[PDB]
Amino acid sequence: GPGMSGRGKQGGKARAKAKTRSSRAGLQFPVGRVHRLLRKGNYSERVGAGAPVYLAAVLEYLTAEILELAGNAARDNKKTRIIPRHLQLAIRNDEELNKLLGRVTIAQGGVLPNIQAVLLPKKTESHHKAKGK
Amino acid sequence: GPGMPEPAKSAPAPKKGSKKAVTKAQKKDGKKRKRSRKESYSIYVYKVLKQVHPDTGISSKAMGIMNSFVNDIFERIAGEASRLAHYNKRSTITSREIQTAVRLLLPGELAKHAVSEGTKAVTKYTSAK
Repeated sequence: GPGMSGRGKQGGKARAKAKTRSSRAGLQFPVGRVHRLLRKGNYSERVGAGAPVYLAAVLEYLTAEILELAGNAARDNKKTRIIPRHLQLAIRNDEELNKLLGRVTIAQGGVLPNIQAVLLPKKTESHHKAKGK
Repeated sequence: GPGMPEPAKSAPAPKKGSKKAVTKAQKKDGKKRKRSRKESYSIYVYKVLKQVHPDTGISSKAMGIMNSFVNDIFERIAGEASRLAHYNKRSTITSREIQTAVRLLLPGELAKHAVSEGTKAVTKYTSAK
């Protein structure tokens, strides 16, 4: 039969929430944060939009040979993962990795595998038999 | 008159898209609820590992060491880019000074990878999202 009546008193209702945006939520990409990391580093007055992009490309290659040789060391030692011991080997045993890590070493004057001729000092004139009396 | 041939028409020009309403951007700065790991060299640690050695993983220690190893040369690259900007009388570092800064620090094939193929790789970063 008849339904129960609502209270005669006005107000006391919950306020309506503000409508959410129509535009769909994008994914977080890292290069927009790398721009801010360069700014936090304070390398110069302004960071160009291309700078973090070009530096991301540089960064990829800066350990590519480290990863290659450390993964070779892991395969050789029959390991499932790369560990610090593979890096201790890979770094010390390859001079291009000694250049990639920290202080750049001088490229020229590097040791060649073929035995080089010994540069003898300039010999003085040998003392000939002195003229007697 | 109808006895004349119809002239060859161009393909119909596409209708311009309507001006999309720019909505209130939600604050994603200082967020506590994210799935993105702290933005660091770890990005390329896993990428190049899986590309070259799909059979081989890495430890958290070895990842941390590779990040430090890159940072020690990245600091030098930043210093050299700054030095180049000073000699060029600029307050800002250019997108070209960084390439030269890397080349100066990376003799032989290291620049062929990091700078020459690095500049070729920019096309991938601009095409892909």
